[PDB]
Amino acid sequence: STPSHPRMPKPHVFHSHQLQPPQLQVLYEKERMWTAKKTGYVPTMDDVKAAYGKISDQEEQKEKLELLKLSVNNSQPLTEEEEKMKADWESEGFTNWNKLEFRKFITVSGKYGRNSIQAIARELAPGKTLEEVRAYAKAFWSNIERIEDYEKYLKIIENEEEKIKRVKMQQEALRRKLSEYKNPFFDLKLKHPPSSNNKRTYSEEEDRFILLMLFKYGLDRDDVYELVRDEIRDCPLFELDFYFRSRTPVELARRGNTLLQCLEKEFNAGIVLDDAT
Amino acid sequence: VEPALIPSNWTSVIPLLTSDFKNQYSVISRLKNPNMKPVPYAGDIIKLMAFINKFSSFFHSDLQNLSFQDFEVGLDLYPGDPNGSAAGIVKGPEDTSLLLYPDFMAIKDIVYCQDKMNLLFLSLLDLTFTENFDGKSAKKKGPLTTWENLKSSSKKVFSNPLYRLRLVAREWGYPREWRQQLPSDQDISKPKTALFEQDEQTPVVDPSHPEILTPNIYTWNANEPLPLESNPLYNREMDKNGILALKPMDRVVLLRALTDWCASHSSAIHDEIYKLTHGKKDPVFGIQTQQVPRYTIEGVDNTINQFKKLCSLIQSRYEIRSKKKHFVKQLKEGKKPDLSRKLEILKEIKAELKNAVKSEKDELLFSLYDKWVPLFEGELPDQPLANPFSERLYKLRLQEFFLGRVPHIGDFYMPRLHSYGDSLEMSTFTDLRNLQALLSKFKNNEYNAFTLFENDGQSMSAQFKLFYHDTPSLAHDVARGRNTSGKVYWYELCHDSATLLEFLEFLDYKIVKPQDEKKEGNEKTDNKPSINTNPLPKDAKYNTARKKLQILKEFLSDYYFILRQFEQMKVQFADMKPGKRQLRRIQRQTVN
Repeated sequence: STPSHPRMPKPHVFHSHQLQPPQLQVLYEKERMWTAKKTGYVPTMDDVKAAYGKISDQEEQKEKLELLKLSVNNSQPLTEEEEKMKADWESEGFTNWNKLEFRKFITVSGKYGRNSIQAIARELAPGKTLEEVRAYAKAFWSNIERIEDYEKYLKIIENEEEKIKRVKMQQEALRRKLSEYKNPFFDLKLKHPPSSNNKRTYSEEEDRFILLMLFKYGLDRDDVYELVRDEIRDCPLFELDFYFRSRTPVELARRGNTLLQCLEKEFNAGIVLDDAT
Repeated sequence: VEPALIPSNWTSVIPLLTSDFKNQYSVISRLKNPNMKPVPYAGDIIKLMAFINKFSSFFHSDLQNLSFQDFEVGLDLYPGDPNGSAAGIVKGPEDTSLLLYPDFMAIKDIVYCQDKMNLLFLSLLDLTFTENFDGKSAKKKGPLTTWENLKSSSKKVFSNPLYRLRLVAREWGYPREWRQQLPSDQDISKPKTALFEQDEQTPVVDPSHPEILTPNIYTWNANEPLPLESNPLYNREMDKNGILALKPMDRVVLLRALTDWCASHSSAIHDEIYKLTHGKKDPVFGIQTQQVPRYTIEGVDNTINQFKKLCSLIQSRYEIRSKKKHFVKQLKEGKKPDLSRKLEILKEIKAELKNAVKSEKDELLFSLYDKWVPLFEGELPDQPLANPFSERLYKLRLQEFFLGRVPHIGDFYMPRLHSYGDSLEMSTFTDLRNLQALLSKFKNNEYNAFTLFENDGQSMSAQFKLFYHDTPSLAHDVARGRNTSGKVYWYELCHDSATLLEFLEFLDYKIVKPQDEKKEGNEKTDNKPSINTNPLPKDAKYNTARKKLQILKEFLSDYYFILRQFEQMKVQFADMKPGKRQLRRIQRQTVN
């Protein structure tokens, strides 16, 4: 009826490193060559050039004379004792993760940190339940060394952790600084923070106020300064402090980070949390 | 031979109005007189006027002459009630009967005050919204808010602007007044109130780096708007109608909410505050939160001395020439302009000290201020005799209306429109010199209310109010917890010149130095008829207060005449266009 030469050349089944038996490739290149023999396939250039990828000359025909013979004397598919290996090997592999899904895991771990399983296992629910996001998580680090790309991976994950730890540091650093004053709204004076290379548009009293409010609502992941903006307006004290009143959550958060950073440059001598449990 | 200079000691009539002054819990109310009445909305109304003033360049003319009362009459407000606005007005010092404005005055006179407010309401809107696509190239002064827009034969008058606001209203943050509170009691805005996982973390997923940055997600409940069921901002009546649609008290809320939103979104004024908060020169006394003129705390008699001292110090500033042989002999253009005057200024003080014979210390000042100025140019760029209300450096955080603060009592204010701008011929907002001189002309009857109508006197706030701020209370209340929602810190002391005198007579009972420590000897759960509080300076602690009280009795005694004329001015000439031809006949009319 119609030839169409039905014969699978030498297809592969190994994408990027999704954590799976690195020796399976060999086990596959046995039945992958058998699926060509049983259907009668002729080894050409499309195979050899895609099996070594080199523009050779006199020693190029050897490969074509090799891949051909390997398929000719390719014994029956993996022995019955070797077949029981298939399942076992690939059962260990988490190749059941879409590249798109995987690339999200190595991202959510950023703004959520290393071991925040729940925090990340919730912002997706792709393949299956949390157990999946935990199993692959443990498997990830425990056997990460087998990386295909860690340059812009293990760094974009770690780097975000630094920022998180810095914010959580500024938070805790603020806490102790307030516990250092009976009435903070007056006696609070920064040791190192006092700047000069820039115009102090904000009142010294104001800076003190916006800090008392940062302590009031902490420094959560998202919305924070929009509350300070409200708190400022709510207070009848700055009822005529037009500049203060006119500070938008954005152009106000600016001063906030500036103060936190400057506060950081003060209480950075007691940021060594004793880890001797 | 050693000069000396201290800039902070001789500020340009701008001492730092710090908040630490009353850092001690000291709040009293032994001032309960028939004239003193609580005014909850006073604060917002003040801010509303202060905003107009500081940006009078952006607003209409008819908006920058509003009397505090014009707001009351306009929004149907009434002093007294600690809650919102009183039921009415207390007719006379003795009647105990209340009545509303439509009874007090005339209707056309009321619709007038109402129109003003709507203009103010529309002007604010356009100022933040319809005026955001600006493309200046030098200076803008054309596109404003015409008095015609308000009186337009259309419906989209307020309909359009409000439509925009209703969209941004959410993010821009609603005022406490209208915010949907959470009576739930189970949740509080400050702390968190919603866990995501009933269990956090325990079995580490990467033992190599045991950290766990995010134990579990919390969700917060921030300031949310009132339901459409009762949200004033979505009052359908307001569209076709005006601002009067909302409740009298609400009206104030909105106008305040705007005066803030505008300050944070009006591409025009927000870029303006920047131009005022980014001066290439910083105030010698640093950048404090609040600023007031020198005399408003030092006092007239104390500020004149500060200038005498200043002159005595700037005299030594030149008589310390260690090597004047370099300046005197060698004649170079650039350093000689100063040297030349260094001889005249000296041969002038000698042309007074030796040419007066203890005549009067008046000529030892009134005829020196003009020639001293060129001297200050260099050493102290600022002195306690320059017009505070005429320096872009202090303008913003500066606080007009401020009359002074008395220890263990609080601050005192007085709403008076149009501080800086044009035709400030009559405005009380000037240097201590011209000011004390201007008031002195009304005290001696040299200047009649007529002269006001002649010198754009109607461009000013005709009617007036004298308020008192309980700063001490507020200061502390805010120092602890922000449970200010519902408290009162503003108090009216008088509404007209008449009652102003009653307050000055009442002010005597406090300025008095307690000497009566004996018995009267006159022989033949809390109830107070009106007022019987006189003792104030019990201990020697309140001694500092007795003075700051008296100095206030001074300003108010001199401010009396000029204010009585402003009143009479509106009574006679009701915002009447002077003209040209008619402007003369009124002068030779001789109205007796």
